[PDB]
Amino acid sequence: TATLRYPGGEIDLQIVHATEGADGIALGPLLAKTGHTTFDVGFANTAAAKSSITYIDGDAGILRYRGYPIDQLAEKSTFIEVCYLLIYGELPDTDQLAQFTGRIQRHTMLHEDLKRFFDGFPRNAHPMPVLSSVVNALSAYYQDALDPMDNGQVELSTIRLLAKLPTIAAYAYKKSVGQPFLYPDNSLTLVENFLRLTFGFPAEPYQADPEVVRALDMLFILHADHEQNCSTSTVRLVGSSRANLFTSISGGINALWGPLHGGANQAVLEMLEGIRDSGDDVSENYDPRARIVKEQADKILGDDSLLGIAKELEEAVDFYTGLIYRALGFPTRMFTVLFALGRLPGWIAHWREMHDEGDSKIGRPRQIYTGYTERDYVTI
Amino acid sequence: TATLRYPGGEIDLQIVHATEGADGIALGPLLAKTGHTTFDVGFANTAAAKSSITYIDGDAGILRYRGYPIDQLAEKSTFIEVCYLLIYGELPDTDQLAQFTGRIQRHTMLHEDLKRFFDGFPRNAHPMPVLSSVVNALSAYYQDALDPMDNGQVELSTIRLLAKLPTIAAYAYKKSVGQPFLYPDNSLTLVENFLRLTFGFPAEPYQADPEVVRALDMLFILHADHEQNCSTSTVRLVGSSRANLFTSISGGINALWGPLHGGANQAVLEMLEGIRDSGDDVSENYDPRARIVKEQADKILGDDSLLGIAKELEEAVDFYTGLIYRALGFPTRMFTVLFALGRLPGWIAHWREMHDEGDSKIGRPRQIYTGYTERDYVTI
Ligand SMILES: O=C([O-])CC(=O)C(=O)O
Ligand SMILES: O=C([O-])CC(=O)C(=O)O
Repeated sequence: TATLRYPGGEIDLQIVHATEGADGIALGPLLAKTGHTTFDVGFANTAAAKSSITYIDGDAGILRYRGYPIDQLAEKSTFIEVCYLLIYGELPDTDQLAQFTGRIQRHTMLHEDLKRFFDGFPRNAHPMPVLSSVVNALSAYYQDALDPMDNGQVELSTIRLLAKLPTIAAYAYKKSVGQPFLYPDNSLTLVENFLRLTFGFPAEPYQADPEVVRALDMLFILHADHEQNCSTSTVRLVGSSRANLFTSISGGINALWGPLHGGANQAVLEMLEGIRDSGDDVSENYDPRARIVKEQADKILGDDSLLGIAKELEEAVDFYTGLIYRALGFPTRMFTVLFALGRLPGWIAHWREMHDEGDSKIGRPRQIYTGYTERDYVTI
Repeated sequence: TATLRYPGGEIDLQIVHATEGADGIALGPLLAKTGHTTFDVGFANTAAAKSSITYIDGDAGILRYRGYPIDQLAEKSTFIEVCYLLIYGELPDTDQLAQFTGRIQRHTMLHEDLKRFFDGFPRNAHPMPVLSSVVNALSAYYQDALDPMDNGQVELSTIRLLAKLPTIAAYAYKKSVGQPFLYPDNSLTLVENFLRLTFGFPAEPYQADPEVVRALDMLFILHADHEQNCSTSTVRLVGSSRANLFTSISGGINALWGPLHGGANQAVLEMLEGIRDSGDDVSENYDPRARIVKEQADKILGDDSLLGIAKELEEAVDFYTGLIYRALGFPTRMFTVLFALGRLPGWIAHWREMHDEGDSKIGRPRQIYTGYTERDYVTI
């Protein structure tokens, strides 16, 4: 129990216990019973959900998916195994992984019309716009299984999203440059096949560099879930209205499209580019991922920053992931798209969770009204 | 002041005062200082923003835009005057309205390529999908003024949205049926011109019914803002990341696409349709808008429900708006689109507000972790 005393006064609140981390003080019917609200910029101290998907403690600093630490999955799992784990909450036995992997492998081709629909975008349009556009359009082609309540339908569009979203991001890249779209090769991994779709020409056969593959696969594990989140709390809110799966991911994708969140990688490069386009090099808590990322960065290795890094190791992140992506040949305007591809499983897991609850109710936040109280006067 | 006492105990919280309605108890750095969070399903009792845009008291029951009651604007204003008011926070003098009205009237045509892009959707696709798809695509054609920080750019895409979104919704309708798209007539009102775009053929000239016009214009005033909201808190969250204006509206549009929120009108008709497709008529707080809406409904007047209405006036809303829209010839799958057209000014006003603040910070909600704590075992 807690007790709260407000000018009207005064109230007792249940405490809800967390299997790890901070516990919650359950607001009741806070107004009334009390005619008062909490005010909390950013929702930074408010929790509206229970989930058992990702635990983090930065101070500690821990990141686990379903209890498993990130260093272990990064080093020992795969992006697909991680998709499975996050979504259904356990690691898969050999049959379960293969059948899940099989199910995704057979849904990677888009409807030819949805392929053609890329034709309407302008001559070399930025991929981030194209991808949000195309994801909303999915409901136009896969009307088939859109019922948020029916599962099996959720299952089929969970599959469709995990399979088709890399295909879409690879096509948006091809569109952003002049290049033909390729098709899925059944003989590749999803991640390896994603890399062909992105980088393959019809002028030659494509061989994925294995070091490249493992680097990308790992990096999607590192970015698979991180919640709660701007992006995912957005998937949660839209789903709140019982929006369908696609429409909720799209909202996650739109939230992701902003520099503070999804394009932080892109901001860093932008920092870098300027310098190379101006006179140079002058003056005026550890993440478990960060450390794994520096490691894979130092191997694979930007033209150039490294000075920057060395330079202020002397005198006084998202930074490393940017360099890597660029190192693998990804142009800066694919970074946020790469982010969504990796986060997709988390977006999905949270939405599914949200659905499986005792019953969710729609999101209805408050405000502190700070305006007027007046009468209409005719326009003269 | 308030004081909160928790098992660790115990803390004092500032109170932030509202010019009307409930006041807030400002969470501080709630964890730590305390290692605890609030838990509040739906955010129902939590406020993360101050705004002075819409005040409501349902119990009372009041709805005002910028201090002005809804009955007065509905009966005496226009949808455009209401757009202006909400966004810039005051009613406009004769020059300001005309110049604002002029500015919108000259931006209603889409880029011909963005027009053509409707060609890629399937043969008679539902409008709601098409509209989310096309709104995300705006950033592809109006790269021109996308800087969330630069105003004047915000101004130009505020205009572009208010002008072009009815055009887009009218085209999505035309697409949903077989029909040619028409173009804007400079000699019409936005709302009247919207109705031509929706219902006009090239086989005859279009005359808008004035009773029809006034009915639609009023109805967008009734739906112009209502916040805070699922839909608008979603626009607020996306904007939180500094997403651009279009990407934030798109998120509002996706949140709107769900039965609890934007498609409540559509749910009612769906209730109605079933009956007409099964054996019939059997058994097992006042909104200020509601009342205005019944009034305009009874004049303009569904095949049929009215029995339903009479029938349980005997024995024991969003309902009335559905009948009207259908009465004006709108098919059920335009209802949520009609909803967005009306809400657009509110979406925009809140986003702009959010921007003009001392400085917003990104949305970072919490959770109550309720999961595991385990170690990777190889897949056998
Ligand atoms: O994963 C990242 O790069 C950061 C992130 O999503 C978050 O704070 O949610
Ligand atoms: O306006 C409506 O029809 C209901 C609504 O948006 C809300 O509760 O925010």
